[PDB]
Amino acid sequence: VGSLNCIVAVSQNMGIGKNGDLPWPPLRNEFRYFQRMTTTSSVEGKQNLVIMGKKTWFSIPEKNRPLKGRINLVLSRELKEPPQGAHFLSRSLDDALKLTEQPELANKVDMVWIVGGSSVYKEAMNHPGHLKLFVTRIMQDFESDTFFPEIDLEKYKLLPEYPGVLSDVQEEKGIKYKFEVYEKN
Ligand SMILES: NC(=O)C1=CN([C@@H]2O[C@H](COP(=O)(O)OP(=O)(O)OC[C@H]3O[C@@H](n4cnc5c(N)ncnc54)[C@H](OP(=O)(O)O)[C@@H]3O)[C@@H](O)[C@H]2O)C=CC1
Ligand SMILES: COc1ccc(OC)c(/C=C\c2cnc3nc(N)nc(N)c3c2C)c1
Repeated sequence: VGSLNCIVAVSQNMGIGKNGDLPWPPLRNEFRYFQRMTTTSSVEGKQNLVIMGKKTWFSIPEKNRPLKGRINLVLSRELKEPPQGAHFLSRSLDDALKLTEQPELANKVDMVWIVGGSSVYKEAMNHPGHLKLFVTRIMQDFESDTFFPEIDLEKYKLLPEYPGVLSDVQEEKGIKYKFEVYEKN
């Protein structure tokens, strides 16, 4: 089982969600970046694991659930089985990571990707050790009701670039955005 990574898209005001949806209109090519990063493994035969909260699961269009080519794990303390289509359910990120170490998953999983929401990102950021944050900066303010936490730049470094990640500004539906990668160890 490989690395632990978070991936998020965030507005200028640090917003990630509004009323259980995205604060911005759908940006298809930003979704494509997410897809590529979370699905791609260098180890043949393995899949990456995506971990998400329950609201994030239901924010994904049903036609895209489960996220194809990835093992999908939902965090909930109220559900007693995974929501229809999901592969696994855990009560906490620590328990999800424990599960990754158990025989049913330990040989299947390569990378672990935390894909939201707020509370899951916060729990991941408390994990000691190596962590990367793949942050899409949506370069406008959007009304939001759920937010990404602050990135401590005494702990994390903004990488000048990262292999396979475009540096140039992107634009879709008149909204500019860019890809960043932060690393702590
Ligand atoms: N811009 C982006 O990159 C992203 C945006 N989104 C947007 O953000 C919003 C969804 O995010 P948010 O509202 O933060 O929700 P979450 O996806 O984190 O869902 C919250 C629910 O999942 C469970 N939960 C979440 N975190 C944990 C945890 N650490 N341990 C155990 N259970 C946990 C609980 O369910 P229960 O009550 O059952 O216990 C909790 O009520 C939507 O608006 C979505 O569209 C989501 C992902 C990334
Ligand atoms: C409505 O259409 C879609 C299509 C795909 C979706 O999830 C992939 C979603 C929901 C949330 C979402 C959107 N963008 C993201 N971008 C980055 N970078 N990181 C994330 N964690 C994202 C997540 C988890 C909604």
